[PDB]
Amino acid sequence: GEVDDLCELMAQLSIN
Amino acid sequence: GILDFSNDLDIALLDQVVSTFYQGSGVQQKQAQEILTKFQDNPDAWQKADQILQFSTNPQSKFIALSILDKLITRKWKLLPNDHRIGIRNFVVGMIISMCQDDEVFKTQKNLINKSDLTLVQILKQEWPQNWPEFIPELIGSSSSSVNVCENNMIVLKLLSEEVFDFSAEQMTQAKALHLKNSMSKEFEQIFKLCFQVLEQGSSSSLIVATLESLLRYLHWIPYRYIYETNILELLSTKFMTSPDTRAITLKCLTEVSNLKIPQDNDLIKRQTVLFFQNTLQQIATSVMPVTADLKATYANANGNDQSFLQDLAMFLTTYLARNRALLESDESLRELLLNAHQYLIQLSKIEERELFKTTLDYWHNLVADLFYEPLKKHIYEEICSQLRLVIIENMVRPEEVLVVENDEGEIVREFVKESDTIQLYKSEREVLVYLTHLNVIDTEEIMISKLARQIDGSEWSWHNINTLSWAIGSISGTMSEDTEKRFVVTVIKDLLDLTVKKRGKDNKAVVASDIMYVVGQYPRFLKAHWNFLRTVILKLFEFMHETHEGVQDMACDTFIKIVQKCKYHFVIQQPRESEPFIQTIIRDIQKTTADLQPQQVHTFYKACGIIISEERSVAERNRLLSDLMQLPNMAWDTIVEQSTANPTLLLDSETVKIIANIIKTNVAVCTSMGADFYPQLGHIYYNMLQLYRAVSSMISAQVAAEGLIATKTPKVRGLRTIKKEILKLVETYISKARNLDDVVKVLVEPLLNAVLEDYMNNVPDARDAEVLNCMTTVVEKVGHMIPQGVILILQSVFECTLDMINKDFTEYPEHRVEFYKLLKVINEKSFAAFLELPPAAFKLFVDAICWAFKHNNRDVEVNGLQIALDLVKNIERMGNVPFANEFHKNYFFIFVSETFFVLTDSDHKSGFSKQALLLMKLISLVYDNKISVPLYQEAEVPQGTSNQVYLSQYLANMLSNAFPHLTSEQIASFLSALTKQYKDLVVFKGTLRDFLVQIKEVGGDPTDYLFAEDK
Amino acid sequence: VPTFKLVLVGDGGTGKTTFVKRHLTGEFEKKYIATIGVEVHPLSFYTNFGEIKFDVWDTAGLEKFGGLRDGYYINAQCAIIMFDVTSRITYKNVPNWHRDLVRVCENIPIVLCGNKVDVKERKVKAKTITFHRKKNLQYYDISAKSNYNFEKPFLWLARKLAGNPQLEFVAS
Ligand SMILES: Nc1nc2c(ncn2[C@@H]2O[C@H](COP(=O)(O)OP(=O)(O)OP(=O)(O)O)[C@@H](O)[C@H]2O)c(=O)[nH]1
Ligand SMILES: [Mg+2]
Repeated sequence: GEVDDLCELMAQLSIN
Repeated sequence: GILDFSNDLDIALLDQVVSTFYQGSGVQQKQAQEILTKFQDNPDAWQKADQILQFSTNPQSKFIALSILDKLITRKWKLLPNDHRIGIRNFVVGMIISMCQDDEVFKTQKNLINKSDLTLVQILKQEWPQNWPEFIPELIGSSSSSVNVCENNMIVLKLLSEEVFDFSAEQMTQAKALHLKNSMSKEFEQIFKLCFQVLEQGSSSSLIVATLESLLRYLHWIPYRYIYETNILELLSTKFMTSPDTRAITLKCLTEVSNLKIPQDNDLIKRQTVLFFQNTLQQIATSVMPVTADLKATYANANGNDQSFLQDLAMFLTTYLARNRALLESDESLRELLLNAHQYLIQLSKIEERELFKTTLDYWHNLVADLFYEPLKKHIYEEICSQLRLVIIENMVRPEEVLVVENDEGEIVREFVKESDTIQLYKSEREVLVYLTHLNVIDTEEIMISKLARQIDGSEWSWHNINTLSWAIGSISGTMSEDTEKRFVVTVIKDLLDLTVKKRGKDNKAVVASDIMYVVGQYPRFLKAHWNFLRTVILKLFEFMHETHEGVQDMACDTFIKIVQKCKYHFVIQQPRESEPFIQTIIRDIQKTTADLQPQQVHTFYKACGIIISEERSVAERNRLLSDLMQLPNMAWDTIVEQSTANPTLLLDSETVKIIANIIKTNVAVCTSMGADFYPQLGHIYYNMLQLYRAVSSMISAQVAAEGLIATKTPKVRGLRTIKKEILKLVETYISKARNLDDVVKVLVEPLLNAVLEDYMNNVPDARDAEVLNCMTTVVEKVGHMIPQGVILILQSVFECTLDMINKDFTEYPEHRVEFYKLLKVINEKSFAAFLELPPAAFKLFVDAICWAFKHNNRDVEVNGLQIALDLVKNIERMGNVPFANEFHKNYFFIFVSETFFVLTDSDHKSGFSKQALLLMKLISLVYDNKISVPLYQEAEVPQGTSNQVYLSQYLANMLSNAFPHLTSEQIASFLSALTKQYKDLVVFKGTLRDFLVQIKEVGGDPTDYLFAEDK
Repeated sequence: VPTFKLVLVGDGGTGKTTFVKRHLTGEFEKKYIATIGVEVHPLSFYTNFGEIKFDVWDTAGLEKFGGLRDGYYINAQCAIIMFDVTSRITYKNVPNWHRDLVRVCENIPIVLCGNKVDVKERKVKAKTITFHRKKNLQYYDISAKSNYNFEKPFLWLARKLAGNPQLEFVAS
C-alpha cells in the first residue's frame, strides 16, 4: 500500500 | 629627458622618474616603467645604489637601490675585493641603524626597512659566518642600543631564518644551504637567549610581536629543547595569550609548537604538551571568549584581526587535536579540557567562512574516521558528534555545479563543472556525514526529519534551507539498511510532496520539486527495488520536460540521465506489469517527450537513451533499439544527404547547417553513452558524413582564403566549423571507445584519413582546425600499432605544414602547438617505425621540432617535447649496434645534450626540470654505460680510440665554459665529475643539477659543493 | 570613487593577463603573450555602494621578464596570487610569491586563485591547496576561460577594502 500511495502522490506532483 | 642612463647621475631626476612611475598614470608611467627597468638592469647600477640611499628623498628610489644591491650581492658579490665588500656591508648596517634611529621612518616605512634587512641577510648568506664571525654577538649586543634596533634585529633574524631554512632549497647549493643551516644552529643558543630575555622581561608591544614573529620561523627547525626545556611554553600559553596585541602570533607559535619533533616516550614532555594546551584554552576562556560564545555572529561582525584570530584558533585546535587527541583522551581528568576544545571547534565550525570551515572539516573527518574504527571512545564525543551532524547538515554545499559557456563557434553550451573546490567540499562533507550516520543512524535520521518538519511548518523555510537539507539527505545515501532506507526515503518524499502542495507560487513549487527529484536521484536503490515508483518518476520527469519555468527542463533532463546512469538495467528488462522494456516506451514517444526541450537538452535525452540501450546485451535487439532511437535524426540525415549530394548550395542555407549540426550532435551524444555499441549507427552515416565534412571544410577554407582571418568569426563559418568539429568529435568519440579494432582499421581509418588529411594539408593555415590533429592523435593512440602506412600518411599530411605554422614564434596557433606534439608523441610511442622511414632531411626536421618544443615557454608543449625526446632516445636504444642508431647518435646525441642543457640553464623552463634531468641522465648513461658502440667525435679531432666518456667530458666542459665563462675550470670539472658519477641516482642527479643551476647565477661558487652527495 | 592598488603576481602562464583582459573587455585570449615587467590596468567595478577602482598591477611571472620584481608591490592595498591548477610547479611557487609580496606589503588582503579549473586533467587538486590557511589568504577556484568564480576575487577584495560585507557587484 504505502509505496503504491507514494507512487500516486508522486504522479500528482505539480509545479502549478 | 627623464633618461638617467648616462655617466653623471641626477638623484633628483631619478626621484622624478620613480615618482612618475609610482604616483603617475598612463603613457608617462609606462615610459617611466621601462626606463626604471633599464636602469635597474644596468650591470653597473649598483655603483650608484649607495649614492641614492644617501641622497634620494624618495622611499621608493631607496627601495629600487636596494633591489640593485640585492642583484649585486646575489650574483657578483665575490668579484669585489674584501675591502669593498666590508665597505658595502658596513654601509648597509649603518644605513639600517640610521633608519631605525628615525622613529617615523621605522614605523611608517616598514617596506623600506624590510628591504634593507633582506639586503643585509643577502650579505649574510654571502659573508657570514666565514668572513663575518662576530655578526650574531654584535647584533645581540646592539639590541640594547635602541628599541627600534632591537625590533629590527628580530626582523633581521626572522629573515635570516627564512632564507636559511624556509627558502634555501633552489636558492642555494645543497652544500651552502647545509653550511648556513649549521652556522645558524651553532649560534642559536645566543639567539634564543636574546629572544627569551625579550619575551620574559618585555611586555606586549611591537618589539614583543616582532620577537614572536621570529620565533614562528625558528620553530620550523629549532630543537624542541628550546621550547620544552625552557619556560617559553609557560610564557606563550599564559602571558602572551592574555595580551590582545600578541594573541594571534602566539597562537601561530603554539600551532608550530604542536607540530614539533618531540620524544614519544617521555611522560614529562606529554604532561608539558597537555599543559601548554590547557593553559592556552583556559587563557582563551578567561581573556578572549567562552565555549558558549557565538563565533558565527562574532566572525560576521568582526574586524579582520579578530577574524584572523578565529582562523588561527581553528588552525591551533585542529593541529593540536590531530596530533594529541590520544593524550587528552587517556586521562579522565583531562576530559573536561578535551570536550571544551572540541566545543570550540564546533563553534568555529559554525562560522560562515569556507576556508576556515574546510580547516575544521579536515579535522572533523579525522575524528569521525577514528571513532568509526575505534567505537570504544565513541561515547566520549557523543554530544560533540550530535552537534557536528547538525553543522554539516546545515552547511551542505551544492553536490554538482553547472557553467554556461560560449565556445569558439558562438554556441551557448551547458557544461558540468568537475573536481571544483565546491565539489571537493561536498565530498568531504559527505564522508564526514556518512561516518556520523554510521556512528548514530538514529540521531542523523531524527535530525533530518526534524529539519524537514521545520521545512513543512514554514518555520525554517527558504530555498537555501530546503536545498541544503535535500543535499544532506542525499549525501547519506547507501548508509542505512535497505529497510530503514526504504522507510526514510518514503517519509522524505511524502513530506516533500505535501510541502509542494502547501507551498504557493510557481517558484517555490519548482524549488521543492527539483529537490524531490534530486533526492530520488540520490537513492537509486529505492528506485531499483520499486519499479512502479521509478516509472512514475520517469514519467513525471518527461512531464517536466515540457515546463518552460526557468531551470525546470534542465533539472528534469539532469535527473533523467542521472537516474538512468544508475538504474539502466530496469529500462532494458521487461518488468512484469509491463509488456515491453520501458526503453521501447521511451523511444516510441521521444518526439512528443522532447518536443519542448532545447537542442542540448534533446541531446542529453538521447544520451540517456543510449546509456539505457547499451544495457541490452543481445546485439540484435540492441541494434534495433539504437536504430529506433536514431530514426528521426537518421531520416532528416537521409533527406539532407540527398539534397546536398545533388545541390551543394544547401550548405549555404543557415537552417540546413543548423539541422546538420544537431544531427551530428545527436550522434555524438548517443556515441558518448554507447561507445563500441554505437558502431552500427556510425556505419549508417559514416561515408556520407565524411563527404559532408570535405564540403564544409572546403567552404570554410575557400571563404577564409578569400576574406582573411575575420571570416573565421562570421556566423556562416562558425556554423560550418561546428559541423566540422562535431563530425571530428563523433569519430574520435567512437574510436576512443571502440572494442572491435579490425573494423576501425579496415572500415573507418582509410576513409577518415583520405577525407581529413588532404583537406588539412590543403586548408589555408587560418582554416586548419587543431581538432584534426586531436582526432589523429586518438586514431594513432587506439590503432596506430595496426596502421603503419596510415601513420606515415598522417605524418606526411600534418607534420611539415603544422610545423611551418608554429615555427615562426611561440605565440601563433597555440592549440595547434599543443596537439601537434601530442600527436608526434603518440606516433613516436605507437608507430615509431614511421620516423624510421622518413628521409634524412625529414628526420632532421623531426629533431628540430622536438628541440623547438623544448624552447617553448608553454608547459603543454614543453612537457610533450621533453617526453618525445626521451621516448625517441628509448626507441633508438631499443635498436642495437645498427647503422641507424649509430648514425642518429653521430647526428643528434650532442644536439640533444646541448638542447637539454640550454633549457636546464635557461631562466624560465623550470616546469620541464624533472623531465630534462631524466633525459640528461639517459644521454650521459648512454656514454658512461658504454652503450654507444661508435665514436661520437670526428676527423680524429680527438686521438684515435679516445673513449666517448673523455670526449663527452671535453665537449661539456667547453660548452659550459662558453655559456658560463664566470665559472672556474674547477667548478665545471667538479660538476661534470659529479654528474658522471651520479647518472644512476635520480634524486642525487637532480640535486647536482640544482646546485649547478644555483652556481651559474652567481660568481665565485665553491667547486667542493658538487661533492655534497658524496660527503653524506 | 576610491582607487586601490592591486598587485597581481604568479608564475608565467598562470592566466593573470588573460584574467585582467577578460575583466576589461570580456574577451578570452587563447595565445600566451608573456607580460614584460608590469602593466597597470585601471579596472572599475559597480556596486550598490558605488564605483570602486583597482589599479591592477599585472606583473610578469617569468624570470627573464621580472623587471622591478617586488619593486612593483610598493603601496599595494590588495593582491592576487595566481597559480595554474594544471601545473604543480605554479602552486609550488605560491609560497615564493607570497613571501616576496608580504615582505613589501605587511597587512593587505590577498586572494590565492587556482586558475584554469576548466581543464579536465586537473593536476593541483582542491584538497592539496591549503597554503592559504596559515597565511590568512582568501582562496578561490577560478577560470578565465569558463568565467568560473570570475568576480569572486575582486568581490572579496572590494568587501575587505571597503570594510563592507554587504557590498554587492552590480551592472554598470
Ligand atoms: N584552460 C584555461 N586556459 C587559460 C585560462 N586562462 C588563461 N589560459 C591560457 O593560459 C595562458 C596564460 O597567459 P597569460 O594570462 O597572458 O599569462 P600570465 O599568467 O600573465 O603569464 P606572464 O605574462 O608570463 O606572467 C594563455 O595562453 C591563456 O589562453 C583559463 O581559465 N583556462
Ligand atoms: Mg602576464
